Amino acid sequence: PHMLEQCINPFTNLPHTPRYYDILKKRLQLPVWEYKDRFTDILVRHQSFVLVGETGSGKTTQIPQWCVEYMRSLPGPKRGVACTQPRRVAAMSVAQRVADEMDVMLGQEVGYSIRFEDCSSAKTILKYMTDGMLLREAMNDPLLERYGVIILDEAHERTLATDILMGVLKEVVRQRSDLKVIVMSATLDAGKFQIYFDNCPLLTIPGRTHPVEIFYTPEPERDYLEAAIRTVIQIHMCEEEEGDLLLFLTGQEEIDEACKRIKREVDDLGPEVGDIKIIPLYSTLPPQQQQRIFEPPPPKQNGAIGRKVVVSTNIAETSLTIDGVVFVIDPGFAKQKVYNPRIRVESLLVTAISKASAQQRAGRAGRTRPGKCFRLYTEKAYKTEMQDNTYPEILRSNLGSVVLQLKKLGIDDLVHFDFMDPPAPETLMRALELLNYLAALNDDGDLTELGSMMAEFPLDPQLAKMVIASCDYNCSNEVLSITAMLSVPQCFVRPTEAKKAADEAKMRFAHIDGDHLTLLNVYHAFKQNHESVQWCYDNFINYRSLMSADNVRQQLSRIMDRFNLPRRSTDFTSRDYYINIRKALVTGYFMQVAHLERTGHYLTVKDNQVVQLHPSTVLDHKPEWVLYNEFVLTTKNYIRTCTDIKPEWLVKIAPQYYDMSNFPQCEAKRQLDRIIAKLQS
Amino acid sequence: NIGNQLLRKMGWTGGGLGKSGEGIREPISVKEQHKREGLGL
Ligand SMILES: Nc1ncnc2c1ncn2[C@@H]1O[C@H](COP(=O)(O)OP(=O)(O)O)[C@@H](O)[C@H]1O
Ligand SMILES: [Mg+2]
Repeated sequence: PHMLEQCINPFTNLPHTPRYYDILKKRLQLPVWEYKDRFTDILVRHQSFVLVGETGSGKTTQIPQWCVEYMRSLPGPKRGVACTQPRRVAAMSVAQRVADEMDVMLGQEVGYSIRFEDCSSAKTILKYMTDGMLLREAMNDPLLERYGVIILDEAHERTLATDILMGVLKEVVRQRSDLKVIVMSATLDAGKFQIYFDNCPLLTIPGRTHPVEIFYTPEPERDYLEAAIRTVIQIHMCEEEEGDLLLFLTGQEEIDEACKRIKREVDDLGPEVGDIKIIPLYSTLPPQQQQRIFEPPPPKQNGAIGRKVVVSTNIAETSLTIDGVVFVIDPGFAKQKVYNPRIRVESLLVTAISKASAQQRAGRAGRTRPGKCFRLYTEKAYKTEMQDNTYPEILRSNLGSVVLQLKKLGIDDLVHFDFMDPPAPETLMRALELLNYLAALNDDGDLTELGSMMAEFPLDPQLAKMVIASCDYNCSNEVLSITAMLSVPQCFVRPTEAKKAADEAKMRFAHIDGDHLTLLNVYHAFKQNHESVQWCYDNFINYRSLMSADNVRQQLSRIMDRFNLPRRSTDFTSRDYYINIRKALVTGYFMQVAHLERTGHYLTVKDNQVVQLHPSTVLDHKPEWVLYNEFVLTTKNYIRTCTDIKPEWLVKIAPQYYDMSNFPQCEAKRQLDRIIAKLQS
Repeated sequence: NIGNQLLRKMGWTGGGLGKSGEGIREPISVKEQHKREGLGL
C-alpha cells in the first residue's frame, strides 16, 4: 500500500534523467492526474471497473503506469500489466512514449506486441499489444497468468477482438480473483460496459474540449478527395490564426495520392505561401514514420503562417492526439472489411461514418484551442444519411478466425457465449461451415488436431490450412513465401504519372500461371539481390512491403519449426515445381474459385458472382478456372490475385465442397460432372 | 446445411444468439461507396 520511493529509477537504482523530469512536469497536467487517488481507491477495492474520458485525457499513457505502481506493491513473483489497443500504430507509438515517460528502453521494462512484431523481453512489465495479440496469448495461457492487470483500451471502437476479449475476461475473473480488469473508453455508451461487467464501478474524467465551429457544404460534393485537397489549401491560406490540420481519409494509397497532390498545388506558389509539413498516417507505417506526426510545425520571413497537415486514417479519430491540431477536414468516410454471409463474400468497403464518428473527428479540432471542422457534406446529409452509431464490428465481420480461436480456447458453446452484441446466426453458421470444410472442425463441430494447429498461426484459416497442407505437396518453402507476400501491403509501386513504366517493371516478374506465383518471383528476386533498396527502385517494387514479407516469413517459419512442420521444396527442374505449388493453393482457397463462362466473364463457384479478373492481374489470357485471393467490390466485381488451376484438383483436394449433390447447375458443374464420371468410367 | 447442423448441435434453437437470445436475427447490410462521390450525392 505504501512503498518506499526514493528519487531514483526503480529499474536501474540510479537517478532519473533530466528528460524524465521534464516529461513528468507535463503529464502531471493531464486531466487524468486529478483523479489518481480516486482511481487507486477503486482499483484496490474492485476486481473490474470502467474508466471513461475523452481522447486527450491521458488514459492510455498514464493509467497503465499507475497499474505498474500498483503491481510493485503486491507480494510474490512480479507479474505485468497488459494494455490492449485496437490499432497497431497506437500500440507501437504509445509504448515508445511510455518507455520515455518511465525512463526505460523500449522492449525492456516497457514493450509492445503486434502480430509478427514482438518488442518485449523478460524484463517487460508493461506491454501495449493489439487486442488480437492478447487473445492469441490466451490460447497458451487461458487465465492470462502473466498479467496482474489487464486494461482493455479504446473499447468504444468495439472491434471483434475487443468484443471477444470482453467475454473471455468476464470468464477469467470468475476463475482468478487476483486479476484486475479495466475497460477504458472515450464515450459512456449508455453504461454498456459497466452493465456488462455486472454493474461495476465507473470513473468519468471531465472533458476539456474547446468550442468547435462546424461547417457544411451547400450541396453534395462530386469528389470527396478533390474537396479534401481544396479545403486544405483554403484553410492554409485563409485562416489568420496559427494551427495545424488533420485530414481524415480512408487508406494508405488514397492518403499518399492526397499527400502528393497537396504538395504540388501548394508548391505551385514559390513565395510567401507558408511552409506546410505534410505527414501521412496509416496502419503499416514503420515507427520512424509514425513518430513524424508529433514533430513541430515549420516556422513562420514575411509572416507566412507555417503549419502541419496530417493526412490520416481514422487512427487519428480517437486512438491518439496530435497536439496543435486546430482544423479538421471530414470527408465523412472510412474503410471497413465487410462480410456478406449470404454469398460468402468479404471485401474492403469505403462507407459513410456514423454521427458518433463525425462528432469524434470534429472533437479532435478542439483539444488544444477553439477549432473548426469542415464536413464535406450537407447538414441534411448529416441528419438523414448518417446513422447515429457505428455498427460493432462483430455484426459485419467474417467470424471464421474468431470461431476458430474460441474453440481453441476451449469455448464450445458459441450460441450462448456472452457477446455484448451477438452476431447473426447465419454468420456463425458460415464460420462453422468454413472451418468444417477446411477440416478445422469435424462434423460434430469439435476442434480437430489440424484445427488446433491452424489456430496457432496468426493467419486467416484459409492461409493457415494452405501453409500446413503444402508440406504434403513438398512445397511449403514456396507456399510460406507466398503466404508472407499475401500478409503485407501491395508490393508493386504504380505512380499515377508512370503507369506504363511501372507495369513494364511488374511484367518482369510475371508467371504465366498468374499472380500468386508472380509474388513468389518478386520475393525470390528480392532475396537474391540482397534486400537492395536500389534494386527495389529499379524494378518498382515496394521496399517496405518486401522487408515486411521477409519478417513475416521468418516469424511463420518459427511456428513451423515449433510444430515440426517440414519446410520443403521440389526440384526446380521438374514440371511439378509450379504444379505442386498451384495444387497447394487449392488446399486453402478452394472456395475462392471462378469459372470462365462462354461470353468471357467469370462466375464464382456455388455463390455465382459475376466477376472479372482485376486489371492489375499479370494474366495475359483468361484461364478456364482461376483461384483468387481477394474479392474487390467496386462498381464492378473484380477478383484479385488470380492463379490458373485445373478443375480436377478441386474434386480431388476439396470434394466436400465440390459435392455434386448440392452444386448448382452451371457450366462449371457440367465440367466437374464430366471429370467425375470419367474418374468412375 | 453443414453450418446449420453445427449450429443446432451447439444448442441453437432459432432466433438471435447471445446468452439470452437477444441478438439480431438477420445480418446487417452495409452500403458501399462508389468512386469518390461525396456523402449524400
Ligand atoms: N507519442 C507522444 N509523443 C508526445 N506526446 C504524447 C505522445 N503520446 C501522448 N502524448 C501526450 O499525452 C497526451 C494524452 O495522451 P493519452 O494517454 O494517449 O490520452 P488518451 O488515451 O486519453 O486519448 C497527448 O495529448 C500528448 O500531450
Ligand atoms: Mg488512448
